[PDB]
Amino acid sequence: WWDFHTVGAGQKTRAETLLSRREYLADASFLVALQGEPELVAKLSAALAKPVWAIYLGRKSCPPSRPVCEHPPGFYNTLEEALSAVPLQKRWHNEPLPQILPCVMDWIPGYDGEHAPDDAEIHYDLPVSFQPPRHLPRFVIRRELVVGEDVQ
Amino acid sequence: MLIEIHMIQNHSPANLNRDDLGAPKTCYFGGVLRSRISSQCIKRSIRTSNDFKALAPDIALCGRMTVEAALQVAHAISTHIARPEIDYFVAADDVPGEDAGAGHIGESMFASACFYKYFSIDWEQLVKNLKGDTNLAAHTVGAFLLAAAKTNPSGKQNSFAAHNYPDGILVEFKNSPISYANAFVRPVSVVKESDLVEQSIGQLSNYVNDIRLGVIGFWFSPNNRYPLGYKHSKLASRNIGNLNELVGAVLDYIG
Amino acid sequence: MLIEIHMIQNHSPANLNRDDLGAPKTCYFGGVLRSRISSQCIKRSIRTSNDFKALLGGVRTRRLADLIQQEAGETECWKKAQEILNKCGFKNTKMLVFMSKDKIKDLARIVLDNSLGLTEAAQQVANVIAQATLAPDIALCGRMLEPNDKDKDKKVKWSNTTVEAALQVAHAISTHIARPEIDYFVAADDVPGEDAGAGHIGESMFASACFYKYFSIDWEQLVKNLKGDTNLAAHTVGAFLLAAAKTNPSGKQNSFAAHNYPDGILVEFKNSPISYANAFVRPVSVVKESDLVEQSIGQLSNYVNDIRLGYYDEQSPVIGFWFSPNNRYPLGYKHSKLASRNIGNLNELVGAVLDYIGGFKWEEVQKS
Amino acid sequence: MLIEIHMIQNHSPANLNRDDLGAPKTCYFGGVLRSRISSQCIKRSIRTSNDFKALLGGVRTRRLADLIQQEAGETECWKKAQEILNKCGFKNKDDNTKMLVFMSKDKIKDLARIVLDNSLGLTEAAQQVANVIAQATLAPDIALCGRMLEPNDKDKDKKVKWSNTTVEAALQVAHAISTHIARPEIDYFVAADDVPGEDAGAGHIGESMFASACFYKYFSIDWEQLVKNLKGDTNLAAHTVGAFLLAAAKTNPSGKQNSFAAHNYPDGILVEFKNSPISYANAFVRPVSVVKESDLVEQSIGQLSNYVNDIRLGYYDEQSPVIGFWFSPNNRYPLGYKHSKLASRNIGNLNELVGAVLDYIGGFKWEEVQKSKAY
DNA sequence: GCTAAGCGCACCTAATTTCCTGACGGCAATCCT
RNA sequence: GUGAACCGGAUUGCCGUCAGGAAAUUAGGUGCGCUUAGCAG
Repeated sequence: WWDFHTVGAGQKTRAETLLSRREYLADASFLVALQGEPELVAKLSAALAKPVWAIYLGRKSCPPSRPVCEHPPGFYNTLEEALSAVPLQKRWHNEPLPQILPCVMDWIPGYDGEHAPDDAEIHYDLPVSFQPPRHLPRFVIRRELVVGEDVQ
Repeated sequence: MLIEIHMIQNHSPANLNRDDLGAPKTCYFGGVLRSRISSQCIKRSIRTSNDFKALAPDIALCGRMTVEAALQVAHAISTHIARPEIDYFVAADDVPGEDAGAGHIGESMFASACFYKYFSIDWEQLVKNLKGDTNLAAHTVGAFLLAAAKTNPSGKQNSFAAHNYPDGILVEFKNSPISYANAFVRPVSVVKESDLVEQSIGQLSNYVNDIRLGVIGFWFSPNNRYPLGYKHSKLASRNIGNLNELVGAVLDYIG
Repeated sequence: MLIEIHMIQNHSPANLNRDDLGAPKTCYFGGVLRSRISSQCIKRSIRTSNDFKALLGGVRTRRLADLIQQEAGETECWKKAQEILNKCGFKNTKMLVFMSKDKIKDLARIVLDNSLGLTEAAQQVANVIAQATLAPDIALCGRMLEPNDKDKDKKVKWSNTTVEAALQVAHAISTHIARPEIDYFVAADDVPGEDAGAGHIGESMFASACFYKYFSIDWEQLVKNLKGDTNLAAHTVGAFLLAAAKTNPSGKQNSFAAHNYPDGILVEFKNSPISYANAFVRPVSVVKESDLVEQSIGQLSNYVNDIRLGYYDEQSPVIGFWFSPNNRYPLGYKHSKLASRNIGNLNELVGAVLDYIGGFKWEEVQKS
Repeated sequence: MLIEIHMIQNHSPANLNRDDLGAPKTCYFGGVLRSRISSQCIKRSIRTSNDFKALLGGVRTRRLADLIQQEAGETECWKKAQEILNKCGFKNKDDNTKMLVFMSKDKIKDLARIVLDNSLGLTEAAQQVANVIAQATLAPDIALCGRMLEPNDKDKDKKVKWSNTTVEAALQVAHAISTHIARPEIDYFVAADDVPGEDAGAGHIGESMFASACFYKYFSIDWEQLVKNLKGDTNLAAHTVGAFLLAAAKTNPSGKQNSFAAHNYPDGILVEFKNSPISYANAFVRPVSVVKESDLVEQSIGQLSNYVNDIRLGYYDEQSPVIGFWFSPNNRYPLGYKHSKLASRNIGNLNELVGAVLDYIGGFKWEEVQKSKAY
């Protein structure tokens, strides 16, 4: 969904109105799982439960409609098991369920070497500094989870 | 601590926010097209208000080139399906001529909706840039509350005099920022025995009661016109019928 | 200081506003269909009202050349007028131009009829166009116009032309559910024939509804648009009140002579604008006792009472006047005996309003 | 100056107006269902009435060629007249024009003379026909009702220019709404076969719809515009006003009157002179409920009197008083007893009321305006 | 302080599809060349 | 405070103004609420 945003900036003076168009995802829900050493995860959850600053969903005008810490941390061996363990809650009795479930997972380097194939997509979302602004590329691979095939 | 303000405002047929083509700003939610007023529109409506004009002024409340303004506002999500309409208009020539009709003969776009407005202002950072002026911070919080209650976007207002005030404002002090937009995932359908505002407030009350049952919040309605739960149980902390005492209660709870 | 006028008016079966298809204008308010009378329709009806004959001093026309040529018994200067208008920034008999009438007549006569150059004549006529805002009609409705920068000569410079409107008019929405109706008509043939049928067959559309009308006059802006002539602003406010009270949209009035007067006018003075449209989010359903107008007035009084007991400031209390013809329909009919200045005369209401704005008498404007 | 005629009249069970399905016309006034008589129907009834026979002259026909042939006599030229009209901007379907033309009947002779000559060509004849048609607005009914005429530009001669064809309407008529909850009744009829035969049944079984209601009718006549439309003929305007009053009082719509002889005269007529049009339809937002101690017509007249008093005391209290005349047959139903001063005069005769209106308008006797006849 | 029962009918026949109008007016922005 | 901090598509406008669903009609035919009684030592 697209939003037309106009900026008057500062209003010696002249008619300078910035032109902008923002893209928004309407009626979408995402689940983000981060894997790390247990103490850091516990501290991250504790600080999330007590947010010292106004958190949003990418832009200040996008507040969270559901609690970020609604799902509590737990011990799960693999990301697929964690994703399949949580049940899906239907909004009402008869609604079109998503037969295709896109997913994003970190590409495991394993041992030394094992270069990513040409079919692995690139993503520039790792910030280290903003002067000059540079984001290190990352590799993202896509997987499938389907309900009704592993649970009777 | 966090101050979260939820408003249920029903607007007369108007064109408050516009895109390039003149259509009212729209959004999608719950499988239903929904009307929308942008957050920046509401923020600018808050600014340039004569109610407040009559540290560094104009800097602490809004930054200017950091400042990291503590007030956040969500997009005004309507509780129901958007219903855009065509306003066929002509501009007369009011002189005797060889032809008739003179204006652009356009098709103005307008819609009327009951919007759910979400304002979340954090007290800690607003104190942080106020150099610890707790009294001044409370004063500016109250001024912003009054403005948001009694101000409207300055859209196409000369032809659409939409100056309706909210029928319900709910202030909570919860730790995490939770928006009640999901209360209206099911679009509100008006029934013969109820109205749109009452049904929207009832849906908000149902969402507030749910999840938690399986913090406290101040509920304000003008003269208790729309009660958020007609029971004597512990459901709402205080039912406030006047705006000024609501601001006073918020102020002495914060300080 | 804002002069807010809320009127409850019930109309006979009529079509006072329709779209291209001929059906009466409708809108959705509160999730239900409501009959609608457009804001610009009421603005024009007040504009061309018999009560605005003494204040109609602005003209909105595209054939300004015809207007200029009309003020010349034998001095045939029309091609030159069109050429100077085209070089001013209009392109064809042009786009709509809003400004005063006597001003343009006299100034065009003394400028473009004189044997002199062209580009500076365009500059002078542009300055006259921009500076002709001494009209109460422009002061109320406001205007803006920016000529295209392609056809306009670079030697012509435009001063500030945006006139901020001092009047805000809302769309008249019905207080109840809308019931569109179809009036099926024929067109009789006077000469008998071998078929005995009508000359034309069609379907007319009409609706009868109780409308809630909202007006808002900014006193400070009306005075600013008229400069120091504050008496003119008071006269404009009074004439606007009279016209809104006594003039109706000129729709299909020959076929639907719906000339009903409002049954209640609430004139309120506050520094912030309030729309009582939310009083009728729930459509008014008529019952055995009382009537549609009585129920609408009751709902409006309930909403006004909740607003007063809600958003209230002791520093600047809001005063208001209620009008009903001969006190036919009271506001607080059952318990709300709060308004101590109920009026049963429109002229008395105008006098009270004028007295509250300042030391203005309705006869005091008879001095120029 | 505006002439306002407010009429309260009760009708016998009848179907004066109906839609395509045959049901009586209805409207939703004040949130409740009412009985409606369309303004067009009342206008046609007044126009095609004995009291308005003298002030006719406007003909609204798609068969102008037939009139031209009838006026021209036995000289054929019907096809050539039709082709002249076709080039003028009135396309025909089979034999009549596709659109109605409103015109004075006195100019049919001019049209016939213009068609009949052989010296004139075709573009010239079409232009002359258009000029004659556009200038034929002298008929009083055209002055009262108005006219719009938009010729087919596509199917028109290039060298034919039309002058102004619209005349302002000097008469405003509102739809006749009922003063109470209008309940409709269904009449079950049967058609009987005179021949016995062997079926022993009926020729036809059907459903008829009728309703009885007390109607409030509102008329508005613009005196200055009526005078202007007749080009300063003040005597003709006075005659038009008087005959319009007499017709509106004395004729009814001719809809299903052979089976529903609803020939009821008005029970009260209020004539008011003012500069702005005021409709008393809001007197009946409350539907009139008949009580045992009164009558439906009496209750309607009382409600109308209360609303008229309220309007007079709350809207028309200025240096210019409003003069109004109230008519009831032999003063059968007066206005409200609580005031007894609302009307300037209480006339008990229709002719006397017409004379009073004519005298107040500019000073006019009925005899000297009826005396303008051609013979 | 309070008696009950039996009994309640069928329907043939439900009219007439192009009588339906035309015309005039519909951006002004170019928001780092 | 990470494509994110600063962030209004702002104004002008009556479709206006042409109009009879009308000429056809009997729901016409059948009929017992009817058998029982002290408001009185």
